[PDB]
Amino acid sequence: GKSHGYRSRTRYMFQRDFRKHGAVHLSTYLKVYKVGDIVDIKANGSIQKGMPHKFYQGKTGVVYNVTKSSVGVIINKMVGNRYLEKRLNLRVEHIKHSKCRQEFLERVKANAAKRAEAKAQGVAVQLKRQPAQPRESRIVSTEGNVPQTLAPVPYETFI
Amino acid sequence: RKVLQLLRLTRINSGTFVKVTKATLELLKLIEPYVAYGYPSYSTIRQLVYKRGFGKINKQRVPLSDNAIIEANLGKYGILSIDDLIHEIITVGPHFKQANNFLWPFKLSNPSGGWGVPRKFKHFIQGGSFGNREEFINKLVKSMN
Amino acid sequence: AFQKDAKSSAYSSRFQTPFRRRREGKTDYYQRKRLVTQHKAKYNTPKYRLVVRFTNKDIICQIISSTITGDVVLAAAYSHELPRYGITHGLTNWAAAYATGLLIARRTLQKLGLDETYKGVEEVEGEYELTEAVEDGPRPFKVFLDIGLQRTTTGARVFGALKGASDGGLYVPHSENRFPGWDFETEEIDPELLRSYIFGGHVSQYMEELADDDEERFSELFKGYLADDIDADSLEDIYTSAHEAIRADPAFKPTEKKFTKEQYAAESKKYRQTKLSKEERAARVAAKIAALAGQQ
Amino acid sequence: ARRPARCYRYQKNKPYPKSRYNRAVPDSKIRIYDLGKKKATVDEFPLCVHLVSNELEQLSSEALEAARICANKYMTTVSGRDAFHLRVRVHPFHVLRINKMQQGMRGAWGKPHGLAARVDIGQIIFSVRTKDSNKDVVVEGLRRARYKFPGQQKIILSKKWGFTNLDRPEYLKKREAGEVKDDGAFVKFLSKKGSLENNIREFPEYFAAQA
Amino acid sequence: QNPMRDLKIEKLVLNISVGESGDRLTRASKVLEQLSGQTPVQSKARYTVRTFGIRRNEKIAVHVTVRGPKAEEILERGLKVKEYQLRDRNFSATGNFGFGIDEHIDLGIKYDPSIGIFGMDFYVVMNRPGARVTRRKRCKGTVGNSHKTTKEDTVSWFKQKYDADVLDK
RNA sequence: GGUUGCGGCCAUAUCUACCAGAAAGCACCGUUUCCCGUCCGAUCAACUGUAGUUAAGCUGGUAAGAGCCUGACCGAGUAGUGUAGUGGGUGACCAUACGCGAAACUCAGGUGCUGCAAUCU
RNA sequence: GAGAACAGAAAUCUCCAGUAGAACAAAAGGGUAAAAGCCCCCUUGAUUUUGAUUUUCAGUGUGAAUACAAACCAUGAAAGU
RNA sequence: AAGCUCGUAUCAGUUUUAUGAGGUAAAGCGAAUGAUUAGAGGUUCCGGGGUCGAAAUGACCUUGACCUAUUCUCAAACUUUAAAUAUGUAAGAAGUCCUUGUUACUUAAUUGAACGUGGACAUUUGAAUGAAGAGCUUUUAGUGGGCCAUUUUUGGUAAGC
Ligand SMILES: [Mg+2]
Ligand SMILES: [Mg+2]
Ligand SMILES: [Mg+2]
Ligand SMILES: [Mg+2]
Ligand SMILES: [Mg+2]
Ligand SMILES: [Mg+2]
Ligand SMILES: [Mg+2]
Ligand SMILES: [Mg+2]
Ligand SMILES: [Mg+2]
Ligand SMILES: [Mg+2]
Ligand SMILES: [Mg+2]
Ligand SMILES: [Mg+2]
Ligand SMILES: [Mg+2]
Ligand SMILES: [Mg+2]
Ligand SMILES: [Mg+2]
Ligand SMILES: [Mg+2]
Ligand SMILES: [Mg+2]
Ligand SMILES: [Mg+2]
Ligand SMILES: [Mg+2]
Ligand SMILES: [Mg+2]
Ligand SMILES: [Mg+2]
Ligand SMILES: [Mg+2]
Ligand SMILES: [Mg+2]
Ligand SMILES: [Mg+2]
Ligand SMILES: [Mg+2]
Ligand SMILES: [Mg+2]
Ligand SMILES: [Mg+2]
Ligand SMILES: [Mg+2]
Ligand SMILES: [Mg+2]
Ligand SMILES: [Mg+2]
Ligand SMILES: [Mg+2]
Ligand SMILES: [Mg+2]
Ligand SMILES: [Mg+2]
Ligand SMILES: [Mg+2]
Ligand SMILES: [Mg+2]
Ligand SMILES: [Mg+2]
Ligand SMILES: [Mg+2]
Ligand SMILES: [Mg+2]
Ligand SMILES: [Mg+2]
Ligand SMILES: [Mg+2]
Ligand SMILES: [Mg+2]
Ligand SMILES: [Mg+2]
Ligand SMILES: [Mg+2]
Ligand SMILES: [Mg+2]
Ligand SMILES: [Mg+2]
Ligand SMILES: [Mg+2]
Ligand SMILES: [Mg+2]
Ligand SMILES: [Mg+2]
Ligand SMILES: [Mg+2]
Ligand SMILES: [Mg+2]
Ligand SMILES: [Mg+2]
Ligand SMILES: [Mg+2]
Repeated sequence: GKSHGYRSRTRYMFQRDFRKHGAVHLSTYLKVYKVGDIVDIKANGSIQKGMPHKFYQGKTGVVYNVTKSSVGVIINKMVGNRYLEKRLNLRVEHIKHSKCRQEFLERVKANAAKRAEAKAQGVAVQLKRQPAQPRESRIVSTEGNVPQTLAPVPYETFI
Repeated sequence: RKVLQLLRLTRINSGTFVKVTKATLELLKLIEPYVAYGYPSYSTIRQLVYKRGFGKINKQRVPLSDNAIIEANLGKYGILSIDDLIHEIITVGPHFKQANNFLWPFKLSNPSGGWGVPRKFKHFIQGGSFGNREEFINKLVKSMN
Repeated sequence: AFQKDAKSSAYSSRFQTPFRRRREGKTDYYQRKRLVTQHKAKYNTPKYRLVVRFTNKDIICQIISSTITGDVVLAAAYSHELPRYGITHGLTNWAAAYATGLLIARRTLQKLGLDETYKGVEEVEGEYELTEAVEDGPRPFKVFLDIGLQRTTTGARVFGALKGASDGGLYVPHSENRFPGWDFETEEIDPELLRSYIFGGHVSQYMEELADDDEERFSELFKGYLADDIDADSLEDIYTSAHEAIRADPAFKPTEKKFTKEQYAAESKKYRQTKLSKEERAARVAAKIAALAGQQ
Repeated sequence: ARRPARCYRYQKNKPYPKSRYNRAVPDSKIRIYDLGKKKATVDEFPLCVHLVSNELEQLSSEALEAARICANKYMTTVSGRDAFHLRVRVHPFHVLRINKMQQGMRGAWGKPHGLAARVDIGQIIFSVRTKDSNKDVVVEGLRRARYKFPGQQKIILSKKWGFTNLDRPEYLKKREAGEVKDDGAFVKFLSKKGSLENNIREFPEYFAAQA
Repeated sequence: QNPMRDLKIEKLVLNISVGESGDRLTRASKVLEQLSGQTPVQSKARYTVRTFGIRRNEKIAVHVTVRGPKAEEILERGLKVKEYQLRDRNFSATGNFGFGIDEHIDLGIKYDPSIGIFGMDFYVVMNRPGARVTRRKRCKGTVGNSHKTTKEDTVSWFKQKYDADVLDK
């Protein structure tokens, strides 16, 4: 009958990446994690100890604990009509710092900048992001560019 | 269905103005099968507002019909008249979001001439009624307002 | 290669090349992983290795740390520095190993401040001992032997360099059983012997034993010991004074140099052969189709 | 005991090949796919005409085999057995099951029953190469073969030289150049890629400019 | 060129393939001992054969590898038995060469019926200086073609010193 | 710029075949008293740096080279796909509308970058 | 692949090539090359205390597992494990 | 059902932007595994026949196996590549930055780590659209045979299966 063990269904997902088998490069270990850091989770098939269950593959939580060889990561998983909290004990080989926030951080340090560069000049702040705006008018020229007239084309068979 | 709520279109034939950006353009894309839209002229923004225009005031929905009703609520942002309203809309002003949310969804009747087509629920481009029908939106709305 | 050997499109295609320093047969990553990684809750704390390596007769001691950009030398010391301190010959032997490590320990443990506190055993009677933590004071400078690809044999000289660092002040955790004069069949070291190596007693006794058994060889090698009139007996004072010299002033003198870096870059690029341009190669082909196909 | 082909016409299943998972399956009823003068050089047989599917369906091993014979027979008695080269372009790799028959519908997974090729729209079933001076004879061969097949297929004269991928003038340009050279029944082309040395080894008759 | 791509013998490996363990073997071993000075190594069968009368891991044969002048004294000594003629086979494509002799008595060595008479395989493997590249622990590399040992190079090597003949075609 | 020790990214670093390498280094290389390991001082250990060598290692350069990396309105807006219709067709299937959009192919261009420390005509 | 007396398709000896095409009790799938495979050396962490966590879930139990804390040990020159 | 604590607060079966995860569709097979049509060129002291032979580790045909570069065709339990739709996190006052206390943890180290005291910048304070508000607590009914349509889809020749 059925089978639903711990790593069931995980054939290609804990698989190793073409031409990227073997030792993990050492930088994975020189990385340093602190509480509150946002990490992404992705299992390394080659490292069997301290492995995220498949449900947490592709997921992004927050460090809540730092240990000799691991970080504890809290993920909110939603079961029923609701979320519950899960703490995960993960080895550093299955975690990486998330760029999911670099944009923000980039944007804040920049936003504090042009706020000073403004304020202490005589304002004209204007630092919220706006959506792609429609195109303004424009005049397209012809000099060196007269329109070439195209028609549809007859059926044919190449074979 | 969610999107039709977010654009405040939750009853057939009702209409609302939408400022165009990538982030609303995609909203429109999601609901082409259920709507008819296009670029409204001055004429038709004007008569939408004069005839069938109502404000949201402690909810309620209050006929315009006097300019003090506007200044009372929109006046904070400039805008102290019914033509001031219209002007904020058509020019997509700096304060379009409040100007436009203030307006209760318009409640049009069915077109008078009719729909012009035997089946509504294909795209305009295929001889139906739905989707961006561009500046032909006015002919329609005017027959519904 | 032979024709039934050599390789395919497919073989080469799917080939996974190893890390460069494995293809080079220089880095054992399985050990580096374990030498370098730190307790994740000791955060940005470096984990310094004492790297000892033996070239065909130069001895290298660098105290190294790790960075994902690349490693980092805190200090370094080469046994070829030993002429500065009174060691002119036998620079790859066991006592050159001890001495160099002594230099490396002093040198850094100086420039770190722990110079005056934490001297190590000034004596040296080859008693077994790590440098203990001084009562209410800075903990000592802790360090881990990166042997590299050395084989651990009980007697090897890599562990001699270890002795000199752990004799000089460094904290470098270690057991006795690979020092010469450890007994195989009784868990017990003879410091008689280990003191002998530290001061070069095996090379000395070899010299005195070659004096009156065979002067053919005694001159072939041990040549320089003639030319400078160092006969056996004095080989201790040689290294004994070397020890003092080192402790007295270890602060690393670099070379006088002559010729700028720019200059070394001159005469070397004279021998650095240069890549070709496609234009150029295009014409080496056209030329070839003119030649080998143009029917002589 | 063979069920009517009507029962397996449509491509209702996912490919059931013969495999370690399958294992006990009947041999294909069609077993040769190249008849006529296959040995013949590329130059010998310029004209190419195809039998091409107009349906997404399945063709039986038996209807390939039987059709194969129909075309081959006509082709050879009217125009000669060395006078052409027929190539069946379609191998029946998909196994068909059957619930032979106590039990009822309870546990109903069939045994293999026979084989079929899965065919696309515009998918070539038969390909044939001759001398232009044989067109009619061959097209008749394919025309009669149709009658052996479920679903619309339609004969098409190729623009290509034989079983080659180049069209007639383009094949000629390349050849009446120098860059082509006979192989078995197919052909090799000089590429500007790779060693220069053993590229002139091969193709000596290039590297003049002309002839 | 040639400065010190000499052709030194890498090592000599004598092999006695007995079909069996026990007494007969331990005597074949004695032969390689007193002949090599070194103390010889035993080899276990890799699988059972039953028509060779051998079981997996039986101890089926002994052999010994000898290097340095010692090897020359023996190569020479069997080369004698083999009357200084070998064959164009005999030499491997990778350089080395070997031969056998029935009866070990033909190279010094008395008889004594406590030992018997044994056959012996001689296998000479050749190389040049800088061999250690392939064999050492760190920076393990591979010798360049301009330095690898070939067949021709070894036959002519062999043909010169010893002054022995090669034969066949 | 060379080189060495320790490295990071881990083929533009690999592979096949040739040729070139000053100076230093590295290397090969000599030895068997001592610690130490072997059937074998080949490996591994020690001693010399003396007796020898660029031959190999190493580094670089050549090749309409194999591989690999990058690019492109090359293929292709193709295959596939979300959404729509009381669209076509007996069916199998297939067009159209508002969107998203490959892979192979083909052509061009490349063939390690770089961190710390010591050293070098 | 090419080499060596008896010796053959298969015995034991040597060299070359070799991305794993082997092996790791067992089903299969992941994983692994100075190893996770093969040879050897030393051993009992297959131990002691009581919590947290993941899968299955009601976020009960059981099974199995993960990362720590407090011990006592093992091995290794050591980082460690 | 009863409410309770609050109120523009916080809220979202939606979009946008930024950053992940995935091996389906397609594709591929002169790329690995596995299948499969055809020739062409090689290689034998080495599967067998066979003419010459006293034999040959002989020569010559021959058919096989292998190898080379090619050729037609395929995969739910094959694959380098790799969509669309779905899917994790983030878009600030619980924020950013400065000065420098606490400890038995941790560092070679007043080094770090965690928690802080003091100070500097207000709503264009950090995308969109919406919000008849948001949050929270108790208790209890009925139900626990389901069926149908488009699309995906398994078994079956098929079914109003
Ligand atoms: Mg199952
Ligand atoms: Mg375990
Ligand atoms: Mg709106
Ligand atoms: Mg009217
Ligand atoms: Mg009317
Ligand atoms: Mg009228
Ligand atoms: Mg109608
Ligand atoms: Mg009206
Ligand atoms: Mg091959
Ligand atoms: Mg190719
Ligand atoms: Mg590898
Ligand atoms: Mg190790
Ligand atoms: Mg279908
Ligand atoms: Mg089915
Ligand atoms: Mg039945
Ligand atoms: Mg019944
Ligand atoms: Mg069954
Ligand atoms: Mg297909
Ligand atoms: Mg038909
Ligand atoms: Mg030379
Ligand atoms: Mg026997
Ligand atoms: Mg030199
Ligand atoms: Mg000895
Ligand atoms: Mg030696
Ligand atoms: Mg050694
Ligand atoms: Mg050279
Ligand atoms: Mg090297
Ligand atoms: Mg190339
Ligand atoms: Mg199509
Ligand atoms: Mg579609
Ligand atoms: Mg509908
Ligand atoms: Mg339809
Ligand atoms: Mg397994
Ligand atoms: Mg290792
Ligand atoms: Mg147990
Ligand atoms: Mg539990
Ligand atoms: Mg229970
Ligand atoms: Mg539980
Ligand atoms: Mg279980
Ligand atoms: Mg799957
Ligand atoms: Mg498919
Ligand atoms: Mg593909
Ligand atoms: Mg394949
Ligand atoms: Mg093709
Ligand atoms: Mg698939
Ligand atoms: Mg989403
Ligand atoms: Mg609002
Ligand atoms: Mg409200
Ligand atoms: Mg209830
Ligand atoms: Mg209930
Ligand atoms: Mg109930
Ligand atoms: Mg419905």
